[PDB]
Amino acid sequence: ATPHINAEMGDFADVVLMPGDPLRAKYIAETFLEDAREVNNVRGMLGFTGTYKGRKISVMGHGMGIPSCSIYTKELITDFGVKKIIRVGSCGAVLPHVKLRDVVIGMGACTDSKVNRIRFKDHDFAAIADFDMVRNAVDAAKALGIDARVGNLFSADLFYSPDGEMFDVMEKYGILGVEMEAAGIYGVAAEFGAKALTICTVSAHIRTHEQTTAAEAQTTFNDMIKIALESVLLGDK
Amino acid sequence: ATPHINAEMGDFADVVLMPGDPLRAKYIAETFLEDAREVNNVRGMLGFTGTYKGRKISVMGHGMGIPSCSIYTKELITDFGVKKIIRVGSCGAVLPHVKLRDVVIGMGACTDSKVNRIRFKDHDFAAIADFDMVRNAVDAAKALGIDARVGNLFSADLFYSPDGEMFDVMEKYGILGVEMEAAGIYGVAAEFGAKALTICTVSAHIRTHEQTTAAEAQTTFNDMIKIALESVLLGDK
Amino acid sequence: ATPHINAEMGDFADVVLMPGDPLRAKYIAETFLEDAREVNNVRGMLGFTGTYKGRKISVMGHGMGIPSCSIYTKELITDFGVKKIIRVGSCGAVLPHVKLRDVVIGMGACTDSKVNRIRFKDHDFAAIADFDMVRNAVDAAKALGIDARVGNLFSADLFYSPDGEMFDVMEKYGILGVEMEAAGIYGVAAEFGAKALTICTVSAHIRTHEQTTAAEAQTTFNDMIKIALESVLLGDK
Amino acid sequence: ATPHINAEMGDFADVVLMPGDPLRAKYIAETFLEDAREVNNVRGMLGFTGTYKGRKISVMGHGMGIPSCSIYTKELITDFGVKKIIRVGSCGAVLPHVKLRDVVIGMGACTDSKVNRIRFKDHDFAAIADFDMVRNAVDAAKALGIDARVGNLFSADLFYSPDGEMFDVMEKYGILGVEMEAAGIYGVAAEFGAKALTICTVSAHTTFNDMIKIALESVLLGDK
Amino acid sequence: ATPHINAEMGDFADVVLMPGDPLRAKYIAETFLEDAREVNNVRGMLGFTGTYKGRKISVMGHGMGIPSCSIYTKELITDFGVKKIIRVGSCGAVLPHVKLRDVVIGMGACTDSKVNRIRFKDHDFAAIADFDMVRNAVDAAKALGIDARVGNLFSADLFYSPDGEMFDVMEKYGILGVEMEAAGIYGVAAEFGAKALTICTVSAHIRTHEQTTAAEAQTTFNDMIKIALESVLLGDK
Amino acid sequence: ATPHINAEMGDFADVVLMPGDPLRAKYIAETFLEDAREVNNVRGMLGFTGTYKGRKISVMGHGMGIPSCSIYTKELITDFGVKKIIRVGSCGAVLPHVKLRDVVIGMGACTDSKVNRIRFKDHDFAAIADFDMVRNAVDAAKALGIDARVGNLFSADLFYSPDGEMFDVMEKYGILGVEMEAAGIYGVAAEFGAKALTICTVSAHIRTHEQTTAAEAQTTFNDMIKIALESVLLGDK
Ligand SMILES: Nc1ncnc2c([C@@H]3O[C@H](CO)[C@@H](O)[C@H]3O)n[nH]c12
Ligand SMILES: Nc1ncnc2c([C@@H]3O[C@H](CO)[C@@H](O)[C@H]3O)n[nH]c12
Ligand SMILES: Nc1ncnc2c([C@@H]3O[C@H](CO)[C@@H](O)[C@H]3O)n[nH]c12
Ligand SMILES: Nc1ncnc2c([C@@H]3O[C@H](CO)[C@@H](O)[C@H]3O)n[nH]c12
Repeated sequence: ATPHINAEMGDFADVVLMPGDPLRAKYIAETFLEDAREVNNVRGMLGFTGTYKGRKISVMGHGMGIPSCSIYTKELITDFGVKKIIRVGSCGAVLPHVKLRDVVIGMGACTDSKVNRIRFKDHDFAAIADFDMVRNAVDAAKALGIDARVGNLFSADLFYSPDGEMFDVMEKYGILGVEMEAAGIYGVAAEFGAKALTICTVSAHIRTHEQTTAAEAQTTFNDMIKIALESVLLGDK
Repeated sequence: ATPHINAEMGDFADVVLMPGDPLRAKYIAETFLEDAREVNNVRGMLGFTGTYKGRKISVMGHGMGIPSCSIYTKELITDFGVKKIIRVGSCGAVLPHVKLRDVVIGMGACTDSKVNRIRFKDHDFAAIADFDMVRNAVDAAKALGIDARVGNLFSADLFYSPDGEMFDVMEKYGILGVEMEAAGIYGVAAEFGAKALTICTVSAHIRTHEQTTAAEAQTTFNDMIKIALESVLLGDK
Repeated sequence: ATPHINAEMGDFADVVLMPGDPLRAKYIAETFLEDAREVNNVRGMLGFTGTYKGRKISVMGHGMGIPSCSIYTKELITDFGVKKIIRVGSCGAVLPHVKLRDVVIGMGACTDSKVNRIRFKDHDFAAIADFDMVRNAVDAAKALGIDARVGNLFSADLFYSPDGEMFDVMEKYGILGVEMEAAGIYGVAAEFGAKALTICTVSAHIRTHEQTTAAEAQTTFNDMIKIALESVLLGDK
Repeated sequence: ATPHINAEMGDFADVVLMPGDPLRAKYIAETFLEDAREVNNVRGMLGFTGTYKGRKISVMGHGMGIPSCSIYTKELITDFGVKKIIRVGSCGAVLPHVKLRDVVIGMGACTDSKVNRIRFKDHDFAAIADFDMVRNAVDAAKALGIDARVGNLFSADLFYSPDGEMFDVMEKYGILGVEMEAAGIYGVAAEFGAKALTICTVSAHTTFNDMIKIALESVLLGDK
Repeated sequence: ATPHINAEMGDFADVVLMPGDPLRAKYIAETFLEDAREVNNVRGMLGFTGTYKGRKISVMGHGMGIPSCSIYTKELITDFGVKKIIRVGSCGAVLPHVKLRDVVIGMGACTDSKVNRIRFKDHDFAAIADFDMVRNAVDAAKALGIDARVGNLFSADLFYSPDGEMFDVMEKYGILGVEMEAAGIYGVAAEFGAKALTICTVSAHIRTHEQTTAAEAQTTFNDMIKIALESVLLGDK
Repeated sequence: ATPHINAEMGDFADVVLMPGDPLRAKYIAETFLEDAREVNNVRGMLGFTGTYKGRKISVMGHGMGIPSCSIYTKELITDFGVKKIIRVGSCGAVLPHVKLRDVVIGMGACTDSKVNRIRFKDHDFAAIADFDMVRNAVDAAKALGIDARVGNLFSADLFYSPDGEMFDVMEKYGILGVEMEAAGIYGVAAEFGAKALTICTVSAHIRTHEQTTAAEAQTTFNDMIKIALESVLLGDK
């Protein structure tokens, strides 16, 4: 019923978890949700709806990059009644003791994209998460006994940057993770009046060159998923 | 001492409340702090240190504008061991449900200043507060029975803007209050590795034209001060 | 292998056709390639290698947006020996005489992305195709009796743009189609020293609602694939 | 009254000298003016009015940075009938043959602020002083046996630069001094149809009293 | 007549060759055109019209820099019925394997000018040549036994640049030649609805600081003019 | 000789007057200079040297636009010992009260060119004249009973600008005349350590104003040149 999602109103829950990888979305649905049913396959960007401890929850890929996730998050918000989006992604670390598989929560997201300047008359829009969603994730992580650091992400347009110097700048300003979506989703949420949060798992260290495998990112970043799901239940009250 | 502060290490607490108005700092010191003493008067930018419920706390003006407060925040952090800065300011509102004297908490701060682009290689730095400090303010406000919205501020360089239409864009994107400092303080905090939070009292409504007096701003915005002070105690645990 | 491609040197031909939709990649492999073998499925971004009239050819999706396709095209070039990339996508028209099903070839690509400014010290980089590839496509098109316009595409970051006025500007400057990838692929081609071409078919007329049948669309899609495939054989000499 | 100035029309002369430091405004008032009276104290930004050689003159601090002085200069111009603003400040010098107690007059003011780009559709606005005021200041200095240097200032947003990249660039293109207000004041003057001048004493690489005399005497030359 | 051209409709052919130096336009007229007559001398910017192999052809200087050539090209288009402009110039090489005397055809033109951003709402306009004119020039060069390079020029505002590093950037993204006009002409052609092409001969290597001799300069210049003229004939078919 | 001036050290005086039109330089030489002779004709950019009231003076065209005049002024300063450049041109007025044939002295020059941002690390360089030169010109005019207007010029890159509304902004900020060179000449003067001034006579009113223009002055084109020449004699004292 939308140009990139073959589904109808009601097919999605009012909260959607979104990794960039549709195969991770499939894994999450098969592993964490009961009675999961596929609700989208357009362009292979798989989305599912099921229950978690009785709560109706959806999970769907958003693809890589600001332009990709801006399409899907917009369509979910304006045409599927989605009120909350929780991005559950991977990121690269620049800080010395942020390590592989650490969970980080993006209360804010820097970017080298032009999308928000386009929205905001070429000034600086502070791309931020919903505060209550941030707090729910923090509280859920505490209850699960999982460490999670809250701060700034950097949403990059170029995974392969010609400007390695920017990584030193990011590190100097305390950037917790480099990914490619948070700032765009946060812009969409502000534009169309919904609520968003990005939680990432560290899948690479940009300095040490340590990194997980594609298979590991697809199916073993479960801490962030437990946090995301439990945080929804806290949100419901 | 530093070029704009004639004091020595120890004269300031590790937390400093900062309004733009040094006369407001003085009122706060005389009204909320016991055994208050003047620790700065360079350029008339009054700063005081005293105790609040046994806790050593400072309050000092930072002047109007990003370049003004950038100077004071830098100097406090590098030379006076300051770890937390709570800006306690005034702001104008654009949103139709935001009222005069409402308290707003700036989890993020947008800006039309160039200073963060200067820091961040001409990219978008998301100028954000420290998460724990935001939560401390929210919890303290709740305990006090004082309402407070958490969200984005906009830090303007021009109080008298030629671009009146930018207010519609701010309103569209949910900006809670227009002030002149938060994004600057947040960038300095990130640069020099400290923590910061801006809490503001709505002193004018840009749509309804309602406005408090200069006298009222100087001495009567006490809800935000109570919140800030109690938030520090929560932060100490 | 790379983080985004689970294959090794040799799995890909030195020419790769890329639609945005990985399911179209599978379609192309099944319909126009002989002895097609799937060589990638990381993140569900299907890629296949086979032969067309004896010539080894690969086809793989690139996802939506400049950041997505920039990852895949970079990795193909630096790690898989890929010499030529031909994007085969869809676009929206703004010109009155450009009709649904028309084939456009992007000799250049305008953009509102910041990726090329990041590469090019904030100056104007003209994102352009390889001339021989453009010529090969024009000649292949002629031999199949298919008309094609050659000129500028516009690669947009925001499918749902808040700036409707920009479409008038694109029309005024002769933009043939609006898509979301070409300028990004062309920047990668220049950065890493390879050759690229984007060919699109018009699937929408922006400022209407007009569409064709799923049949007219498939036939037209097929026409583009044939132009792309025949253009490669011409390039081989 | 305005949100930042507790006074009424007539409380200010039509010319206002403005140092950054309000305590320096007080000093100027007490030292050079007859019958000096405090006319503003909102936010502690002290302003005074009195007479210099029979001529009504006001002096008021403008605070540090473009945003601060933009508020005060605008309000003076639009709400208190002020026609001329003379900033009297300090600056740091980058040029070798520009000396450690020299008086420089900013005929132009560079900046890394975005405020004039906001005013001028993201093009380059040459932030300039009023020419007659520059002339009056040069002649006033000359009559006092001071050769003031006239040229470009640089108005910085960041007193504490993250990288200091601009210092060599300022030296290369002949900037006479570095301060934090001129480009802002000149933008306000252009936007609201008034006249402005910034005069600075090179504080780093009296003197102070000399600069003030120059400013005041330049007003009297302007009156003729 | 127009403010910088004292001539009337008909005085120019529908195609105009344009060197920067008006004295070179005079040489071209005298050397290559039959029955050449001078049709402009305003500001000393000599223009001539005559025939080449029976075909009416004009040649006129455009002066140095984007602002200068933008004036002349605009006026020819809106008031003299000119359809095609061929800039014929010299350029400096940055690439090690681009040699003195090489012929470069600018299918695209990069620039550090702001003129196209002014036209294109501060986004990236890809300043491109007309495709048929590019192909006509390649084919004409081939028939003359010359292999021209086709790619990007860079059009600089500053002949004497203070930013030496930009040349490294140009070299990195494969710029074929540096001159001062192409991007401006391409911008005018798109704005006013005409066709343009820039052909240059490399007369300098920016790194080696080598410089073509006068004898080879005259030779390769003549080759460039032959290519331009014969390309017009090819285009007429 | 320099790449654009076929002359030797000594052929030029240490002060050079520059109109845009080389034929105008010719006119100035013949009308005002004694024993004038041609010192350059490269690209038809005529330069002459002679005496005015015993004072050795030169006059040479600079062509149209910032990039053209930037080339000539640089070379004169670095290779011909030129100390002062006085541009003598025409300009268009945007203020209704400015008169036809009024003389405008550009103490400053705004621009939409990027050349000074390239020099000044993307910040705002105030392109200004030499103060003594400005005063000399003011005094010279006054002596001849002409009240010259002293303030900002605007140096445009596009004589045919697509942004008519920018002229409203110029009027609002008090711009006295629109031309195409001053800001560039001032940038070169500061870059290479020389002194410059632009003097213009108003030759048109730009755009239609409700008001009605003041009137028209009795001042002549020759009057402007005299002011320029006389201003040099004052400078000599
Ligand atoms: N070191 C890194 N840099 C940038 N992005 C990523 C990611 C995420 O994975 C994708 C790119 O691999 C994209 O969606 C991004 O958000 N993981 N590790 C990353
Ligand atoms: N409506 C409004 N707009 C902008 N700033 C302010 C303020 C704050 O007060 C000062 C200007 O009045 C400055 O510090 C700014 O942050 N109060 N009301 C405001
Ligand atoms: N009218 C339009 N605008 C933008 N993109 C597209 C496309 C292509 O389809 C995808 C988005 O639907 C993306 O890859 C884009 O290049 N088809 N029609 C389009
Ligand atoms: N070397 C220097 N750099 C920046 N600002 C200043 C000043 C002025 O002093 C204040 C900062 O101390 C501010 O008003 C600025 O304009 N004096 N010397 C300076």
